[PDB]
Amino acid sequence: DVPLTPSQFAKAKSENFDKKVILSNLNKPHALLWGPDNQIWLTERATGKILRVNPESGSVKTVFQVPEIVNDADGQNGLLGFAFHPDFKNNPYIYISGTFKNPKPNQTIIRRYTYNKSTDTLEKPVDLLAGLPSSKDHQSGRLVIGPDQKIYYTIGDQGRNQLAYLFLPNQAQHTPTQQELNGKDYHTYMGKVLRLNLDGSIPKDNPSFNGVVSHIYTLGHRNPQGLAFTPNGKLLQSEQGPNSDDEINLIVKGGNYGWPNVAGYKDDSGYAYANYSAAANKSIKDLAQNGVKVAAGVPVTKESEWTGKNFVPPLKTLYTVQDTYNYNCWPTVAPSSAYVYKGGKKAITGWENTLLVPSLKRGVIFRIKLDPTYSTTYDDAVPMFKSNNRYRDVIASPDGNVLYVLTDTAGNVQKDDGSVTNTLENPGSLIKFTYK
Amino acid sequence: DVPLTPSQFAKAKSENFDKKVILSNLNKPHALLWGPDNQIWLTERATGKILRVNPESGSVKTVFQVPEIVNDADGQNGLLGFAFHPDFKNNPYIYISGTFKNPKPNQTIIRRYTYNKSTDTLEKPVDLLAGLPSSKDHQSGRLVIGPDQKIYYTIGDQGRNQLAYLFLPNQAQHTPTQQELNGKDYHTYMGKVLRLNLDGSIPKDNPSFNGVVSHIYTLGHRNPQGLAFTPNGKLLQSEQGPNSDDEINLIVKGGNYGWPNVAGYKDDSGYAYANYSAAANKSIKDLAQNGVKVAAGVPVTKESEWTGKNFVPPLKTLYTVQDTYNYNCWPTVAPSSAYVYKGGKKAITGWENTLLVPSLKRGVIFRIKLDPTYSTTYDDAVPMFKSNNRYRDVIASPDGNVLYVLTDTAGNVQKDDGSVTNTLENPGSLIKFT
Ligand SMILES: [Ca+2]
Ligand SMILES: [Ca+2]
Ligand SMILES: [Ca+2]
Ligand SMILES: [Ca+2]
Ligand SMILES: [Ca+2]
Ligand SMILES: [Ca+2]
Ligand SMILES: [Pt+2]
Ligand SMILES: [Pt+2]
Repeated sequence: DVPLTPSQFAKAKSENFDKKVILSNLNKPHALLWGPDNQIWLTERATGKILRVNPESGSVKTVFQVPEIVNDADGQNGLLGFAFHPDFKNNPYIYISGTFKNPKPNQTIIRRYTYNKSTDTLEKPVDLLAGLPSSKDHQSGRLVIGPDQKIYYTIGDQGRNQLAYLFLPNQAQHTPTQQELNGKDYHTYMGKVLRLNLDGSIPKDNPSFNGVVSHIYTLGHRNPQGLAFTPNGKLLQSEQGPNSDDEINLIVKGGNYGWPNVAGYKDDSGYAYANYSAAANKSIKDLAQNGVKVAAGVPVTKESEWTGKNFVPPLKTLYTVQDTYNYNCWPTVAPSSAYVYKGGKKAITGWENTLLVPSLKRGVIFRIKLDPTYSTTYDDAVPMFKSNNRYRDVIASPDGNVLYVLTDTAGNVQKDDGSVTNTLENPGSLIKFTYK
Repeated sequence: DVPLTPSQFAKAKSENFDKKVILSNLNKPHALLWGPDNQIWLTERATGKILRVNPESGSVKTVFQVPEIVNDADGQNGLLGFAFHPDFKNNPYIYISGTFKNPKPNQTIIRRYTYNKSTDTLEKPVDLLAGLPSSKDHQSGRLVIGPDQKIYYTIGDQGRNQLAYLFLPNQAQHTPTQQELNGKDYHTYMGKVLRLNLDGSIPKDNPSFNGVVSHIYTLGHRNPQGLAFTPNGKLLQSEQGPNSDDEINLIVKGGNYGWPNVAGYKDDSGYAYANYSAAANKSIKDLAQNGVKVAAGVPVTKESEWTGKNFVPPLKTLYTVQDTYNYNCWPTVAPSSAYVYKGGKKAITGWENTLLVPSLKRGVIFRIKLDPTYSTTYDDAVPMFKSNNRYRDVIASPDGNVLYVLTDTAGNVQKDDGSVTNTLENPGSLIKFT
């Protein structure tokens, strides 16, 4: 899709909803879920706290604090994955992922907790999958349980080939050899959607990649922070692209989502793959022109030159630009989540078969319509709730007339006029929007 | 997708198959089908003939010649749609579409015939839907019967807003009012995929457009000459774009495929909608730079400026280029059909879940892989069988190791070196690749 202008973003104020800020100054609130108990449950990435919030009173209780979560003030690590077992009434399990120290500096661990209704706390931790890659960037860590009773987990490309990890070789395209799998060496588990058995084991029906079946379900992802099943069992996803080409994807078993060889469509438009890990020396600078213009000494591959297998293009890019685009703000929105709106007895008019995708950099929540079979998007990503806030997550109440959203505590956002501000209107908040 | 180069096309000689010409004296052979009798049945667009060829021996018989088919030597009109009833043994019907004079100068008629096995001919013609638009351009006319036992018919945009019909307002986005529909006025049936009951009536569960349920199933199409169901009931489609953006589409009930406001993706890239029907000066020229560069006096709308409803982007474009592209060849392939490769006991290795798309301009058959659920394409459109031929249609034998292709009688095609030739290697032929 083509980028909206500052003016188009500015006017998306959603005067059809009442806004009520339930909480503010949470410490990097990250994921929120409608709890089995009909309360809002939300995580603090930095602290590892699992908070339960009564939306009417805003009364908060720290249900549990995941011990030894490791978080860097300047990083995106910490407590990430958060889900309840689908049949919680009979399987009182909470699944999380987080950054922890790796004795063998960190690792990511997917762990199950048992919720004790009696003592209102979490206990009996079980590590389902450990030794996963960890870094300060592009951790992703969206964890959901599919209709197939499997854990689907997004694990970002760790920031390789940008900024602090510029010269490290991106592994989004790499997959484990059997020997690595045997040694539980999960270094290739970067830029992937993993599909695991509930016990953490490899599903025998996982796709095969380069002759090996591993936890990998799809590969070629950059920073997939959004993952949501549709009512008909499809898996939708949102992912942050580089200077361009944030994506809405349909996750298909064994698909290759192209990163880093391809950003968005395979169109050679506005992006090229500049591999700094293969650059002539580490003193070379990243011009930050999305590979369209690069400093001498870094090998560049057009998207069309990639010898790819099972490349799956995005359903929608936010956004795609041409090579002439001036990167020197970028034509992206930094989607932070992806939520399948299920409607309900007070379903919002026209919102059938929509995907809600919060934007960090634009301070909007996009509404993306799909056909009733969730096979295609219809039209464009429609901005809502414009404000000087970094929207981090969104859910709806079971009745469907109320949206609960999280905002970041700190960071930059585009103001109505297009300029950047780091003055966020509702820092680290839990906000409810009620359809009028 | 990004255009392949002439050398990339030139090398696509599919050397792993043996080519054999089965028939070489066809006149504008258009559609071919693997028939219920395990014979190949094929149409001749201008003559209206329906031929049946023994796939093994190559013997052929003219089963029928559809009377009064109208065709212009400079046009794409004539005998178009061709399909068998899916349960032919018990329902010996053949459905066609064709250009006929309109006594109310032409119309398109979707017509059923009954096959008589004993005299081996067609009889008892029944007009299922008449008064459909007709013109010399962008007729499309692929007719298939879906798993739902409904006829699906592609009817092109009639060439409006280009060449001889430059100044006629494209109706791809337009839909009938209930009055028009009640009066059997199908002028808006241009640039659509229609879905009709077997008797020609409107399916009660057809989608609604602008508040009306008509035979329209999808709208916003230019020249959709490819239509094929997948084994799991999805409807794949190919469509010719203008100077760019030929498409592979997944046809979804009630979808709007954007033409003419949007070519390919809604990307404002390499195309813009220059509406000549809205140019107050009818002497205005079409610079033919795909709307990117236009003469003064024609309103141009960017793809992103269109107020579209239910816009469905293509699965794949052949091809998409940037605004800097120089249209003075074009980044298209002119897909002439779309065939779902079903494999079989001698299936071609690696061709699972592929869609075969013959190219007129490039003289190749593209193979487009999809995932096993036919939800997404995998990788790119891979060219095969490069030749100086305009490939018109393609099917495979039941076992999967033989491909049967029709080639145009005449026209232009790109040679291995990128230059154009109107010297076709196999004019109006039925060829097989084993
Ligand atoms: Ca980005
Ligand atoms: Ca991608
Ligand atoms: Ca791209
Ligand atoms: Ca064309
Ligand atoms: Ca289209
Ligand atoms: Ca376009
Ligand atoms: Pt809205
Ligand atoms: Pt080949």
